[PDB]
Amino acid sequence: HGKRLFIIKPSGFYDRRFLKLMRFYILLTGIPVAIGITLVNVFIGEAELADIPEGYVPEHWEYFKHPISR
Amino acid sequence: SGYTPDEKLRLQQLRELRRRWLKDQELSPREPVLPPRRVT
Repeated sequence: HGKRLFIIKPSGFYDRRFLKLMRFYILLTGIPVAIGITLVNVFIGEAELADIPEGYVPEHWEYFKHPISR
Repeated sequence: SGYTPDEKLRLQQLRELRRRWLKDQELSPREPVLPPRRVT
């Protein structure tokens, strides 16, 4: 049936534009951060705890577990 | 009771304008001009 009418609604162009820009920018730095975290976890992730060797005093950053924290 | 003649006339003109305006709200066959572009 050919009875299509005009739906008067406010301009939603600017809302979609802002949402697209914010998503793009968050994603722009966000995706690389996630990929790098995944690669670090898989390949170099988690240093296991061990007793300190006699006569050896460790560095201040060797008392932490996660490589990014170190 | 009933409309005064001026009331009748104003109602007639207003209702004809309103019907014309409402009829102008309909969409032509090409009215939603969509711009195409892509990237069990």
